[PDB]
Amino acid sequence: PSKRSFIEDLLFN
Amino acid sequence: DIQLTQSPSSLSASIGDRVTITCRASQDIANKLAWFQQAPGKAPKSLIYAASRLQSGVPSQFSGSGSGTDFTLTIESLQAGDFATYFCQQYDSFPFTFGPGTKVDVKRTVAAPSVFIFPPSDEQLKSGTASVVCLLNNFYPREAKVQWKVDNALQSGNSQESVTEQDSKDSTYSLSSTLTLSKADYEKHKVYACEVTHQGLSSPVTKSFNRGE
Amino acid sequence: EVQLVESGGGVVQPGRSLRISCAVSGFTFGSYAMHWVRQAPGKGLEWVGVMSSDGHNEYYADSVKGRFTISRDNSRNKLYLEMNNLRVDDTAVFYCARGSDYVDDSPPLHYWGQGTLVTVSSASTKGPSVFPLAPSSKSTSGGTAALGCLVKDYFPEPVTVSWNSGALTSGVHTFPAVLQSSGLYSLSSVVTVPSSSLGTQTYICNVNHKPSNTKVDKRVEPKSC
Ligand SMILES: [Cl-]
Repeated sequence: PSKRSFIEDLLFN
Repeated sequence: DIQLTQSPSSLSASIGDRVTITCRASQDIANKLAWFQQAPGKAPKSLIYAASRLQSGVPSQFSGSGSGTDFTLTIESLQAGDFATYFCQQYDSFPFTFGPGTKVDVKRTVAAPSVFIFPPSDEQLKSGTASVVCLLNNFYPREAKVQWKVDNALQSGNSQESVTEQDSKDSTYSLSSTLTLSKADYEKHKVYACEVTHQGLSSPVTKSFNRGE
Repeated sequence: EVQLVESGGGVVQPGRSLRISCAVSGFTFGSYAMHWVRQAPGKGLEWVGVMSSDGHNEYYADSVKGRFTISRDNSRNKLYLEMNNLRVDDTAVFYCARGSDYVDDSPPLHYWGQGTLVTVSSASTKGPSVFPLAPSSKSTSGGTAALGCLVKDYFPEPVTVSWNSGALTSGVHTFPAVLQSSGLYSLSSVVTVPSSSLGTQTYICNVNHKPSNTKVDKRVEPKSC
């Protein structure tokens, strides 16, 4: 289940 | 949050024109700027992302430019499917936000509306209500002003209007406005008039009738 | 092929809560952040919010203020939006859209569903009254007369209008309905015809309101004024 939404994940960190 | 402003809010163009639409962000958003196209009743379509990257399946007369706060969508040679509404959208930071949209419609020569008025029907009057309808037929450009006057008193809050989509064959618009009163109020007054202002009219046009005529 | 399909829209009373859903195909749902966007009738696109691919994180438009909640189920691969304390101006089409993909350089909001319409109303299903818009000297220009029908006080949308059972299409304008303060819709349909035809030709508007099974065929008679 690899995380593909890098843009959103970066903003959530 | 980040406000996106677009300019112009609407414009008219012809097939083969070069069209430019701008988007301005209230904060620096680097290149994290997208452009969308939307046709009536359809989901929007992603055209551009990362300010200048054309999306797969999108014709390449579309191109985007800009970085930071000022962005431009250019349509190099306008084609029939490109008459639509365009939105910019930033994904630099949460919350994501959209611009208000820019509508591109088809340019044609100014055409004044033909103005018509319809009294209420006896059937509706028997039910206790009077609706009066004003029709502005086949005009261009879309901007038009309807004013309702009842014995020369301007009416507020008791009328509604809507406008058709631009006609595919003659590129005009039409508009319908309904003034609605109770039957008791309708019978207090004599003259019912619709007054129309439009670029194709050198002076506003009034259509009217007398109740009971 | 990427596909997203929203479900669950419809008419709902103000104050209630409504859960809409989004089902997907053509990609691994659990890999993506997921977004909702809304569009009120005649208005612009408005971002609602996002939930991270694992469900741990969410972010909302400034205006939501806790009133809408996004959830997801990475076993059935469904996205949800729960809208609470609904009010009349919540009426809007809601779109689900996929988050970004760094591998394919796909931005957030590349792929969208078709939308589902949420209509917030206290009104009850009612078929329209159909009133003539009679041709008269007040609706003539040159040698053409305008006439029509006023399709009034129905709920919910839509109605359809034809003229003379579809035989008459040239010069017809059927307008978008307006929502009256009563919560019922009102719509007009007009047609321009030769003034010389009014004495011999019958003009009938055929009105269909399928939510109420109303079918009305209203003959539009001329006036002498
Ligand atoms: Cl927004």
